[PDB]
Amino acid sequence: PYVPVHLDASV
Amino acid sequence: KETAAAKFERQHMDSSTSAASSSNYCNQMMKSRNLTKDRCKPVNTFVHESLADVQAVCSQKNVACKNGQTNCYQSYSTMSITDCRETGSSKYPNCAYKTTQANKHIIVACEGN
Repeated sequence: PYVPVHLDASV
Repeated sequence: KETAAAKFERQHMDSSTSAASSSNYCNQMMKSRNLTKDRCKPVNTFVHESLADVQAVCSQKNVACKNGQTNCYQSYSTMSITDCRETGSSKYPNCAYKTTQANKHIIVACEGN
């Protein structure tokens, strides 16, 4: 349904 | 064309290892996932967790995305990740990367599936 499409950032 | 969901997996998922093995991890993985083809992709992050744990983050803490959109989610827990960054000498097609292993919270933008 809802899936990751972008890695905006880490910590 | 690959969908945004598939490109997300290609560029960032590495469930095969628990953490970066050696300082040669970025060099190998950037080439392997085809990120050094036309150009040297400057920065990239690999997440060492199951795909299921990464997809679950879309139902975790809602936060603003850096672009101001509101479909970003922050993982509740820290995750094993490896940061790959292009060194200053590195030149296409000789792509050189620094590898940094760390345990951090990831923030992902989520979309329909």
